[PDB]
Amino acid sequence: PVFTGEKKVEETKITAAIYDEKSVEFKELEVGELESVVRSALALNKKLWIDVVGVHDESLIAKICEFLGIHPLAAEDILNTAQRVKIEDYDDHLFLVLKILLYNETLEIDQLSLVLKKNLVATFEEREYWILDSIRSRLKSGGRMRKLAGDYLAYTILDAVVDSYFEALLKISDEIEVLEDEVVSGDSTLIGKIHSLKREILAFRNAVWPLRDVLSFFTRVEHELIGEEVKVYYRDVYDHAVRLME
Amino acid sequence: PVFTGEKKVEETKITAAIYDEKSVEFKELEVGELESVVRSALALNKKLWIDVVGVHDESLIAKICEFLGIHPLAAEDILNTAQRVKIEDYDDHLFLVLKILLYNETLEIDQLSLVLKKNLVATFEEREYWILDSIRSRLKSGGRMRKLAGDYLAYTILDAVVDSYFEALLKISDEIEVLEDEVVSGDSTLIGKIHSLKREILAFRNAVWPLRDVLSFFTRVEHELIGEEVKVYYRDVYDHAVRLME
Ligand SMILES: [Co+2]
Ligand SMILES: [Co+2]
Repeated sequence: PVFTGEKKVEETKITAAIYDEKSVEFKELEVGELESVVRSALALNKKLWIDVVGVHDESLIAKICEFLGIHPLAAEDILNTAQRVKIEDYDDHLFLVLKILLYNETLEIDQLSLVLKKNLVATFEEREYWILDSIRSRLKSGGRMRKLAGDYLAYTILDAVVDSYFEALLKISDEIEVLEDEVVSGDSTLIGKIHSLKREILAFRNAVWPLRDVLSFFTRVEHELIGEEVKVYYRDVYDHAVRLME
Repeated sequence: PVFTGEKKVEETKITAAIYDEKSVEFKELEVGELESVVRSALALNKKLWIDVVGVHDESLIAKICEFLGIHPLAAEDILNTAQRVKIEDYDDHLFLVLKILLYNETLEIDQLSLVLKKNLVATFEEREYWILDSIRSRLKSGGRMRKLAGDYLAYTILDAVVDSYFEALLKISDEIEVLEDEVVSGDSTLIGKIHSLKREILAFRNAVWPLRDVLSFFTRVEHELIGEEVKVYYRDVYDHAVRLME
């Protein structure tokens, strides 16, 4: 359990929410400590979102994983802030590593680990003041949030995260437009090579971007057309594809 | 059955190969016409690779699909050269649209449809002189090519295609390096904004690139953790993700 890449200037703060159907209840006691979660937090009759807001303490989380049944191999990845975006079947929990794009003057990239077990969602954040603000607010209102399992919650987070990527992409395009300009507008209009290249990159994107998605079908879909022997081979092209854009 | 985007300067030429285990046989009669395939080509005891090398004729292929049991919806996509890279379960055949990157002076993008049914591989190419050259050569040699089903063949093609993407990516990087230079070396070294941006784009790539892959797990993997009711929601983030880079 080793941690690299300091990014908080604060100490860890666990916080958990409990919701029981459309019923107006949303009990969210911040009093999780480590012992204040393994025992007192059980009650296998309620919906729980454990929310960890500090990942510097390699001791705390290593045990927090133990106390939630989060496989070791995931736990070290939760600590490696520079992990690739992935998903893993564990198989009593789904573990995924995401990335958050923070335009704090310079673009900053934070990590957001997410864990889903049977009626249990464990998120792991670098900082706070996130986009999870409304995920609290949606748990505040008597909606489809409370009525539905952890699976729906995990979804809502992914939906919030993915929304913010349209923000970044928008800002990034302005930047290109602004740089492309002062290059071209920079009297050196003898450069229509920018757009020859621009089309080469986007042609590559369209070619290779959906590709990892295509190859992973053979890798994790039961089908009478791919024999359980040729799976080896498919996983390998998939690997080659993964590395293309790494 | 409508076709757009002319790119051949030649007429359609069907060609089929037949291989029966490690046995030194590799019967590949070009005499497929349309009637010379529906009937004579049956023999449900052999391994068949139908190889179509022209996609301009919306009449020919529409019936070629019929004669291979290739769903209509796929067949129109086989004709739409400007389709996105995709895969579909049909479910007696897998249908995928790929893209081939051809550095013929200017980068050129061709389409390569692929269809896999039970012991049957149907490819659909824009031009010839492809990378399929060795796929013939591998069928020529008494290897694991012949011994194994269509699933393995479909794989070998994907492996050849994916290999060629490392070629493009290599050439594209030179182009960037060369343009980045004559921009910077273009006396306007007052531009370290290139690398501020370069890191913003690559940070986006690392964030969003593996993402479509991550979201598609929930979409097409049977799992006791995602209920068969919340699938709707997941498919939707997936859709949002698909559009990000489209
Ligand atoms: Co390999
Ligand atoms: Co939507």
